[PDB]
Amino acid sequence: RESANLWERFCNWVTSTDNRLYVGWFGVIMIPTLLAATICFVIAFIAAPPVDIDGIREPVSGSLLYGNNIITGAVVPSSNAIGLHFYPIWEAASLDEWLYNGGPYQLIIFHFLLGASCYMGRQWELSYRLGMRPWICVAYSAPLASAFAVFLIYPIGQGSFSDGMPLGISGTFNFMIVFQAEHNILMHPFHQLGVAGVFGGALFCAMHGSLVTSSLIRETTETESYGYKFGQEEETYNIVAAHGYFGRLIFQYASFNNSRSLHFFLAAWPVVGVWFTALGISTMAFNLNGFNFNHSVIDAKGNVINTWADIINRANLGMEVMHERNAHNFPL
Amino acid sequence: IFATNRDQESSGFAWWAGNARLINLSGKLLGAHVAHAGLIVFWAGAMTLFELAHFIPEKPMYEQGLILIPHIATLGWGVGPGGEVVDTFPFFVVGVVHLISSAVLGFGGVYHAIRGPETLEEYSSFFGYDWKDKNKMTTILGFHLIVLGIGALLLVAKAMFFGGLYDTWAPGGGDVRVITNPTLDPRVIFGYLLKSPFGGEGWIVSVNNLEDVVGGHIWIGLICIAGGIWHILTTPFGWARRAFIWSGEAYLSYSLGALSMMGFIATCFVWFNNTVYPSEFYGPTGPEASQAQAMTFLIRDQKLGANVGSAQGPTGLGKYLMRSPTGEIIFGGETMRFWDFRGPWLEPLRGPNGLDLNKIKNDIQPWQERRAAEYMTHAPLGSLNSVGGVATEINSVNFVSPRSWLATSHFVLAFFFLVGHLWHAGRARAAAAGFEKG
Amino acid sequence: MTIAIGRAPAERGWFDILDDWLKRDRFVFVGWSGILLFPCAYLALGGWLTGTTFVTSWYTHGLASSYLEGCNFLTVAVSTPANSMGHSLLLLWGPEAQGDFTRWCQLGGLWTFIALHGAFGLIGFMLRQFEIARLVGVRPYNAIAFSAPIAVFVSVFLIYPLGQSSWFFAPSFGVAAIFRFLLFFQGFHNWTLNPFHMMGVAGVLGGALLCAIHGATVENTLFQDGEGASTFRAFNPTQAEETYSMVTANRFWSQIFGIAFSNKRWLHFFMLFVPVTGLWMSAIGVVGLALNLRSYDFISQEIRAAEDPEFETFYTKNLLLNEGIRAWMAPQDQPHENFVFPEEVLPRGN
Amino acid sequence: EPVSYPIFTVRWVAVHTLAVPTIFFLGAIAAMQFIQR
Amino acid sequence: RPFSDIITSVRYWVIHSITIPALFIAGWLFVSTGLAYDVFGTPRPDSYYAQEQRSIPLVTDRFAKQQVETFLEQLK
Amino acid sequence: GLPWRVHTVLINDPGRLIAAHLMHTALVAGWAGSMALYELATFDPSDPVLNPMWRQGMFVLPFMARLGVTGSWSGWSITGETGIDPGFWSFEGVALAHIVLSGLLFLAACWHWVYWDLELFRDPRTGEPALDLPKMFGIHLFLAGLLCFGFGAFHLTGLFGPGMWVSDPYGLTGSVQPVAPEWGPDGFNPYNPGGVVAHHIAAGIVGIIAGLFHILVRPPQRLYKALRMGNIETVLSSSIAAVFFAAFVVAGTMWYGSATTPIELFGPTRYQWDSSYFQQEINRRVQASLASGATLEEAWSAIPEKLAFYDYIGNNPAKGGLFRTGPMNKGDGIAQAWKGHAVFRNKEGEELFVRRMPAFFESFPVILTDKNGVVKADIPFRRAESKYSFEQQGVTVSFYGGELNGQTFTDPPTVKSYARKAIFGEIFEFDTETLNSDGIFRTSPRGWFTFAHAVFALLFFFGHIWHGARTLFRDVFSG
Amino acid sequence: ELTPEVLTVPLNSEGKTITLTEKQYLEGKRLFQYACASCHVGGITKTNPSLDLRTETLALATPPRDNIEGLVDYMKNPTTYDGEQEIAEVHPSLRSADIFPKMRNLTEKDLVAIAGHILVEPKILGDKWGGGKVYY
Ligand SMILES: [Fe+2]
Ligand SMILES: [Mn+2]
Ligand SMILES: [Mn+2]
Ligand SMILES: [Mn+2]
Ligand SMILES: [Mn+2]
Repeated sequence: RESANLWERFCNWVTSTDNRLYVGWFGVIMIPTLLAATICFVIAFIAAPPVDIDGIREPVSGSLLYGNNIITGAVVPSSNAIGLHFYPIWEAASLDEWLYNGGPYQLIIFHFLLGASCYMGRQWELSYRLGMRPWICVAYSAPLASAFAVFLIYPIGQGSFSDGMPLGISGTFNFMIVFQAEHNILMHPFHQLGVAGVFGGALFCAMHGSLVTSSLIRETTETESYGYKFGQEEETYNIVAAHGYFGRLIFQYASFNNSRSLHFFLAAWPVVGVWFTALGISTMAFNLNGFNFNHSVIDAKGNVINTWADIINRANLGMEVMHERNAHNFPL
Repeated sequence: IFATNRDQESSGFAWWAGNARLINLSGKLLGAHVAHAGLIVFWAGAMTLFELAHFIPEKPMYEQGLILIPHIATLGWGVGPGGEVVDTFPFFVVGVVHLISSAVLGFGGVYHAIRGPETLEEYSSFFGYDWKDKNKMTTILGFHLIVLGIGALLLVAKAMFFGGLYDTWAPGGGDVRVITNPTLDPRVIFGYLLKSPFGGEGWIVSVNNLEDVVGGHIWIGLICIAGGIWHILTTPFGWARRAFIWSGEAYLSYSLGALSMMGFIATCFVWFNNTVYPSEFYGPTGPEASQAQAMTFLIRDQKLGANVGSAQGPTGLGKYLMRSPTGEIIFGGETMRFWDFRGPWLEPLRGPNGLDLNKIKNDIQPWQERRAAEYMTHAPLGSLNSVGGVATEINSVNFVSPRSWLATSHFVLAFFFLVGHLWHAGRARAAAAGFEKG
Repeated sequence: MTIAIGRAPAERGWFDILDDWLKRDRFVFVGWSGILLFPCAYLALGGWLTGTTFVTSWYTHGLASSYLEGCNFLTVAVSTPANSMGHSLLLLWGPEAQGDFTRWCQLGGLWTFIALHGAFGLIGFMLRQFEIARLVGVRPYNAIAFSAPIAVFVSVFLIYPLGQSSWFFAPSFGVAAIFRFLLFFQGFHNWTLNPFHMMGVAGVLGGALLCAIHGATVENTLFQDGEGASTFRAFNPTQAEETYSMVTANRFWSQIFGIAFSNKRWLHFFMLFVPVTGLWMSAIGVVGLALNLRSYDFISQEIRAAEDPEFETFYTKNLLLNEGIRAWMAPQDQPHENFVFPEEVLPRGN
Repeated sequence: EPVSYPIFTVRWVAVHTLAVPTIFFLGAIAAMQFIQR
Repeated sequence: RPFSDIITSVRYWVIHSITIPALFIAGWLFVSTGLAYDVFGTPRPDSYYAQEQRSIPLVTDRFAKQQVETFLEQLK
Repeated sequence: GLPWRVHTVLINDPGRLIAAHLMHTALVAGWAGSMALYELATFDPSDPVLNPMWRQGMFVLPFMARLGVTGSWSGWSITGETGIDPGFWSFEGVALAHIVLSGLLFLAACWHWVYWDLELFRDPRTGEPALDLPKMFGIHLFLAGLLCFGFGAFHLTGLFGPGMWVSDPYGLTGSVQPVAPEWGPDGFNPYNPGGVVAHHIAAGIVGIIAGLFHILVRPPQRLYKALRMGNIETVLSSSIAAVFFAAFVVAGTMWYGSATTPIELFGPTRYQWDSSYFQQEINRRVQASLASGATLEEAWSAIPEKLAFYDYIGNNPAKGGLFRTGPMNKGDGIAQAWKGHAVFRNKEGEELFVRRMPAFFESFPVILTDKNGVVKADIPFRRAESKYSFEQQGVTVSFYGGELNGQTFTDPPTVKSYARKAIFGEIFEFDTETLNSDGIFRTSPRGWFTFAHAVFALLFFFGHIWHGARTLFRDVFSG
Repeated sequence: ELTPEVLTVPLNSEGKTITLTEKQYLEGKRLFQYACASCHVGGITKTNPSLDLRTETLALATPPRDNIEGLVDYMKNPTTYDGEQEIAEVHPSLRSADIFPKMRNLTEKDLVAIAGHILVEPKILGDKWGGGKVYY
């Protein structure tokens, strides 16, 4: 048949390209999945009916045509009522109901992931397709995680995509704030390591790129321118000088094998730093919040003496007290 | 040929990869694998006892960060109408058993990394792996599906032909036992197929019928024993054969994700399910908890005299009821969502369209109030320290919920192991081509 | 028409020329730069540890800020002087010296101490990279990257306060007291709406991004050469040839992401450009908030929103939170004034 | 050339000015841990 | 790298084994006594407030600040 | 750085670079006079008492003002115004004056580029030769100096007199006087103009001595080898760090200090308001009249009307930034006279005061406490279960003084709205349209000027840290 | 600090007082967190906010619950705020110790300490104990 014969053998060879173409195979899912969502997103964002994000009836509208600019939100999350149910675009005779119940959201989400997930899958094929070594693949396993958290985990943790980050600048800004008053995150190791991770990565990226160039030386131239120168041879930068300066600045440096180890160190520091933060949330989703150091006392009486962590609360409170009104009763 | 050993240079891998070395040396790994095993056995015992010790009776399990005990309970021990610590003895039992049952391993574990054939051749035993003999690989696995297989059955038996498998229904608690159912139908299969997861319905992670679980396992204990038998018999086939690569690490990867998945399934099954995870033992399951908050206030308020059915919240929805979407009714708020809840107490108040403004209006016995009041105050949530609750708140308690610790760790685990899978399967796929380278 | 010198080579006759040699030796690099870095750095690293475990805030804020008082790493902190004292370098001499060093501590000298000293220490370290970089005969591009962080540091610790009265609204050099600063900002200056920081974020988060691609790319692109099987950490740092290999990298991306530029001599610059840049940008950002020039009002929508009560954007919601934070957070925060917001305090619903 | 039997080494200077103090607190702190009021 | 001789010296052990605890204990005394307290002026649980009026004093103061502080401490 | 671118060329040259420079000059005076004309075809002479540059613022104006220029045809001033016237050659002129000289420069930049161429240178040686620098930085300083000096004696000090903007606290009076111061013173305090004038006279001469010297006594090999001296880069970063420094300070004094940053010609300063300044001056103003005869019423018123305005939040650079424008206008609206503060009283009239708005906040509530912090009445948010409701009133929202003296309102709203407005300075009557006016505060020159200059000053750091690099490091730049 | 007035509270409604010992104070905190904090954390009342443990509120209850004896009585035989109906089936107490297990292990001494905690805390925390000021 058509599907049949060498045709298949041929088809198969092309994707493989181888270277031649551119692619390849995984894409065969990635590609289409990602196109649906990219397309659904664009349209919803440019123009779409306010969504009943909350469990109630006060439609938010983060799209462009209904009174927005880029910073002001995107595609608001499904309804607090659909909660966890699977609300495609079939259920209900009218699509107009879909837009309202904030249905476009679930489309994007489910597809993006499933795609960026394939993207991680394909991300490695061309490895096993050019002699390459895997790993890079796991490097992308760090952001994918962070995305399942913010789109599958957290909701599956709390009973509804309704909560758990919306598309668009502000929507994030919401998500983010709300969530901190709900878990004191800032006081949770897993985020902390995420900051060291990310804050550091940049720090490090600065250096590698920095020292390299300062060498380369060678021268050549013158014045014028340168670158251229370258282629392878010969290399363009040639280590030694680099090391001859770095070492001289901080102290005597050592690792398994310079470049070969001076690059692994780059490849992991941020990756593991971010990793925990993917968990960190997945953690706080199934609900296990950050630290809570609210009361130290003057036990000479019991009157309570404050502490920089008390204020953190005061603020989280007036953040909790409003937020949603829706719520109613008782508480949460 | 000659005498074994060699940690590095020769071996390659370097330390912190002082395990890959055992990938080749059957015996050596045996105990690596044996010891470790016991190591869990150990833990098991170590903990139950470390659990019991710190265990006050009739003072709520979940209220005592008790991860283990509850398990035993479910099975059909330490019961009395709705957890009444009838018999903390069974707990001390499983304790020692493992703690001893471990040295037993420990010895015969440490016994393969230091003599014994190494182993170688051784014889037978031894182984091989796999390279040499893709068949024993098969026959061993299969010779295991029996073990894994038999296990199941033990459950069903305990449950029925033995002293029950406690059910948080009846009706309540208880337990029962049961018977089974399971066986049953299938429908057991229908549960998957359808369923888804988502929403509711859703798944499983729903399954309520203690019967269904019991009679269902039957199928599995059978299901897989069949496989362990059939597997031995032959070498795979020709697609299975061509489709998969074959190596310790490869197999590793293969079975490394085998867990991450189930792993997840785990976290969920707990945090959501409820039957397999009572609550008289564990926590009150977030969904349920956000729901007893209604019972208490519709109850508290209707106890002041506001007609529930017509009451209208700020939104203009249903402040009490409502319703759812479808319607139903239921509840609401915000408990709008977990209207998939379902479970004891809240059940009676039900009917066809759910929650009878009639029952609710007057047919809700005074124990549901307390129970529903308890839960929300506990639930879960927391913070750490723990405390618991818221954040803011403060102081006281402590203390945090058991129902969440369980579900907090596993994701972390399930997840990582997925890193594992890939990481450990893109390498296996690079050796299988000569890469590293060149 | 003299395009040349005054009198022959050297410097201050006997010494310098000599002194240079001494100060520039070869065991754990000292240097002139260090002659003014070390005192500071240490002097300033210490200061923080001291308060951390030994000094209180009470009189300046009213929070316990040391281990001794009962805090813990996170909760511990070296609080800011009281607003009562505004902008004084609060030298151990102005508001009386000899009497109480103790009181210097009380009022809050340990701050400026850490601020001003670290300030110079940061000046110091930049030089300790210029001294060295020049000696070894290598490019100062490491110092440009460092100008970035300093900027980030001069805006938030020196400028800002000079704007909004008195250091005090300057972070307190506290693990947890920084978070208050964070939130404080969110709710008060509405940082998010700030295109400027918004940028910064892009940089830092993106600098971390690049750091994990490259790194992963490298290790994954590597060669067999220098083989010995597993644990491939054998590249002769002696010199010669690429360890990884561009072409392969390039072909990969090209067939994957659709942009795989060559010229490591650009990949390592792009890696510098990002973070350095981003911090300068976001740095301007705060220099702005230093004069309360901020966001917190698109203006085009708070107007369109006072007519349409059925108007709702993730923008207005965040604007609500911002206000809840101010109302509740306040009076614990800054005793600078009397604040007693009766229970009609901006809650609503729960 | 440090390590090999001098003692007038600046390296020694720093190396300790961080050391002594720390130990001094590292204990100081373990001492506070015992406080009730 | 370098540093592994002295730490493995044995005589080193001698000199420090006598010096370190010596320090560890001095501080532990500087803390228990009160100097820690009286020098860094931080309040011992006993001294917060005065059981007859709160005003987390500033402071416021100052000065005149100090003079003000003094009175504050005194009255306490 | 590496790569780247360158331128250177210029350086040194020299020639051509000078073209590059001759041109960039022209662009500023082009702009320089040019701005003025914008400002000029929009400037509101109507009422200096309430619709000042401023408010318104101026910008540009302020300066023209302070240094001695205050008026044009229509024939108005300040211143015165018445018328014044014276112137004769003011505003109008200063502006044009720049358009001409900005053109000569251009043209000059022209034939100085076609001839290098022758121467330067030587022888020884032869051778161348880049030039010779040490002679330059010796001869230039000579002029600069002579110039600094001049300005001091012959201008500020008087005799060719158009001095500078002086004014006694709280504004009100004030003007250009010899212125013166011167110187021485001994007063170095930044406010006492005195300094302004002595500084320049001294610096000036100090300038001449230093310059002539620097141009008559060459640079040591060591100091000459030291700063790569002789290769422009170094000259640049050297001066950039100096603008970098000049800048920073300027930003500072425009935000706090004065006499080169005067109340009238440029915003009140947040600091005057933070300190509840003025109002204590108002209190003494009335209190004396109030009691001492016356018554019551017245015182117040016484116281112014001018002070009453220097309160009010719309004018505090805060706011814012961006916002823006205007301011200082689209926000507030146009300053239409004063309504006199009012004294909100209880059902008995316990004077009751209104808790001012911090200039840090935006969404601030009305508290209204007894003359000692006791909360005598504070407008609710959750009316249910809410006490201290305004029922007792504050109904004594009764005003005293200008355009509303003797005239109370018991109506709960007017009483209440009035508080909401009282919540931040003396309450004024505003013109909303005619500029549309959004209703939201907007900073001022004092606020902007001090926003740019600090940012600019901070970006030039990366300027120093970088160019100076090329200086000390040229050989490797290729590397 | 744990001064006399702080530990001395009304024993009964007749005006008799009792000065709790420091060990009764500590035992009270322990016991209160054990059997009451799940719902009365910080002096509030969860399942029903208006009925807090603030001393004034207790004083206007029927019968007076602003004394040791009265609270003791409450833990044994709880009533609605007007004292017109006993409510042990909803409120933990010695009478309802079969459904409220944590009450099974409380001794008369225990009940006295718990009662002492309720009356003392507000003298230490001030409003924070009532409707949670620092907490709300
Ligand atoms: Fe690199
Ligand atoms: Mn929500
Ligand atoms: Mn919520
Ligand atoms: Mn919720
Ligand atoms: Mn929520």
